[PDB]
Amino acid sequence: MKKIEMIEISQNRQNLTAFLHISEIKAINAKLADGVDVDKKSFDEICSIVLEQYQAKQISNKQASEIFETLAKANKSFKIEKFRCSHGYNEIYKYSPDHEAYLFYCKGGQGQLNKLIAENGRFM
Amino acid sequence: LSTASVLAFERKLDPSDALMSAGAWAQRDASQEWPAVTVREKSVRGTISNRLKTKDRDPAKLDASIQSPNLQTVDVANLPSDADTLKVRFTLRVLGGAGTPSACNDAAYRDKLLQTVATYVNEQGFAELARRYAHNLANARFLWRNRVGAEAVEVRINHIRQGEVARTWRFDALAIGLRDFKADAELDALAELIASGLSGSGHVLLEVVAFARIGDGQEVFPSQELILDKGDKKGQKSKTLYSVRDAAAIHSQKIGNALRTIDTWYPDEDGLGPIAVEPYGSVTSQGKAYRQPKQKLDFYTLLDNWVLRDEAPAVEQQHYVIANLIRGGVFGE
Amino acid sequence: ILSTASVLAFERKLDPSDALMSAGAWAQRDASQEWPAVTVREKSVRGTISNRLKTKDRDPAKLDASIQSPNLQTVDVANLPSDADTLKVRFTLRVLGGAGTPSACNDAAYRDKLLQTVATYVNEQGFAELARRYAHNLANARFLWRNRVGAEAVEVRINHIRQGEVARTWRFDALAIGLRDFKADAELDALAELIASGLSGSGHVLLEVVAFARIGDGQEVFPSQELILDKGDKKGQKSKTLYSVRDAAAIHSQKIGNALRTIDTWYPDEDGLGPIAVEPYGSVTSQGKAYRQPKQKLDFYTLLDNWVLRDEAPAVEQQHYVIANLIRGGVFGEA
Repeated sequence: MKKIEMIEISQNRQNLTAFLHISEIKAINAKLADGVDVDKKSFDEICSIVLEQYQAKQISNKQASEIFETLAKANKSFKIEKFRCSHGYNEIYKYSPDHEAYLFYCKGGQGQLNKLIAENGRFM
Repeated sequence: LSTASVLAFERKLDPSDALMSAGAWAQRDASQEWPAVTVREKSVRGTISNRLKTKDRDPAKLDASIQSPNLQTVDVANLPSDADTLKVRFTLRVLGGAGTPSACNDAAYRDKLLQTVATYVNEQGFAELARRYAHNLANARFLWRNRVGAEAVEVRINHIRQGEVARTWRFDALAIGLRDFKADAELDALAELIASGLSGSGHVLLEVVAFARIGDGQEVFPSQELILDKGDKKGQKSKTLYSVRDAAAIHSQKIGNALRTIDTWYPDEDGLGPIAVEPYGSVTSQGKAYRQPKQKLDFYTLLDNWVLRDEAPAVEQQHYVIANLIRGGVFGE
Repeated sequence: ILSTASVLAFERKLDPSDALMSAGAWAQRDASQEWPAVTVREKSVRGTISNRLKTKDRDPAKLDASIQSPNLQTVDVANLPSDADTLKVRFTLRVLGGAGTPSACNDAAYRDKLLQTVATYVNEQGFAELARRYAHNLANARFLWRNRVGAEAVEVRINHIRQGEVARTWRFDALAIGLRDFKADAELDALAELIASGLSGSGHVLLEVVAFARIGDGQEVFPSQELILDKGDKKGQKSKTLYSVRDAAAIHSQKIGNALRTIDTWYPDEDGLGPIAVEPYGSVTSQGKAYRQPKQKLDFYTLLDNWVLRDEAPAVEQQHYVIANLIRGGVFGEA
């Protein structure tokens, strides 16, 4: 599993507390380093310290792949992306929460989508 | 060889706006002078019933938000008090020439795409897909919510050759199922006609008329429209319905979805009813995605595994790929 | 595992119609196929000001100057004719069946668990009690909301029309069976078994229910009333509009649907008011309070979450309430 994929899994999911069931923390606290114990911690804090221990090279790559995939399957709640493009149809829809749907915004490919993402922010 | 940067198919199954009128059962043969189902505008008063998120779940805040009601003014469609059946009429034309793209970048890609589609067609034609489309026409699925709780649905499918009706079919839509695709002695002529239309031989235009015996003065459900509800007054329009020239109707793509609800080859469970042929075959009701692209069973994987790598899928999945070509869109980028 | 669904929605499962009004004479009510409709006329109304006054606006001369110029209104009125004492209010109610399957659900385990919950409910105790309460609300003409109070002899008749023609009919006197006490009669049990057979899915039932009220000769009947647009020629608008389908006074279908589901006597107080309508956070807009608050453990959402997620089924009365407002319908989800 790639490395920026773990960064995007850290970045995109909702910040939850008490989402880790007993088997996950039972594997995790013995699986990760001896530094931090993660009890009642937010998703961003756990993912940031695991990505930092992956950056400052102390733990291997396959362990980080397993624990980031475990943090992926343990979370089902996603943040809303505010901007969804139709690729072949060359369109860009924008999320409107009162409709709970993506209303039409502008004609544009991926570069216009990245421009709008840099302007308005990538998430809701 | 890669896929083309542009490749787009027209829809080869074109219905009109299924417009609805009202009348009395057992006089439904002389039913070309029935009055339309007009969309009236009534006023509702809703109350709080959404889930509170334990921030306004206080004894005083809920009692203060109960006393302030939610006044709205919604459109509504109903049969008249002397009419107890709903007649929904549209025309469906089957174009044909399925796997021929309408705007293709590459020639070496589209020639072998036409070769794979032609190998499918002369190997096993559109008879399975036309059987399933004729089942979604005979079983009146295009009455979406005007079919639940109905007493007796009856579908009349003409075949308008040159203005003159050349061939007639009459189905009891509740006798034949909505799940099991069993063969009937009369339905096979309609399936043969749709197969002849899709295969190129002839011009097929049917006139589909569905009578659903709802009840005297009951409610019919036409297609609903989009509202940009920025701000509301005392009572502001919160729901509007579709109407072609002051007469309620279902949208042409909602009675098109109920025509291509033929996909029962998806890997999850073929016993939980057919779904709509879509890439990453999805239902917004169930909120999930059959044919997940983590599996190798979506449309956008089987397509370039069939055209590029020449890995011909299962016989029951080539029907899905060709049915998604009949649906249309731009594939490949 | 097993968090709640992100969205949930259930269909209506008890579909009434806009009950049209007609007017005739009693003892001619066995014909009642030619009775002319109650038409909604407009009448002008003069009224002095009568609102409560703050302690600063209690000048004598100011009040004398305010009552010198009146409020002129152009309200609607729906009267019976001056030669017709009986009001006939008719509609059709069809029951669909399949009260457990949602119309939208983001979860897949939760949908199958909720379906298992509803199915083991219907196997444990069927739709007998809920249909007996719905048949009592059809029996005593509660859907006549203000045309029932002060009436002389209300009489309801319900015909099971199955193939265009009637199958069998019920005739009740709606004043012997009151609003509060569920009496469980014989014909009430027959109508209860029929509505329960329609609710469980055993068949398709479409009742035609007609209620006659001997309200008096030339009196005022009360159809449900609409609201105002407030746009274009605002001064001199119609101060009160009434519902009318085709120039025929009618009650809104959701008002009759509210009157049929006034069944639950299982809320915390359950003594003073009587039965209220089934609703999440069980509330009445008139009394202005929520009888099933989330602070108490007798809500709908708390009960449904405890029943499905935690597998702790409540008492059979509260299970009747949860299944009854699944029979009601609606959108259960965060908004």
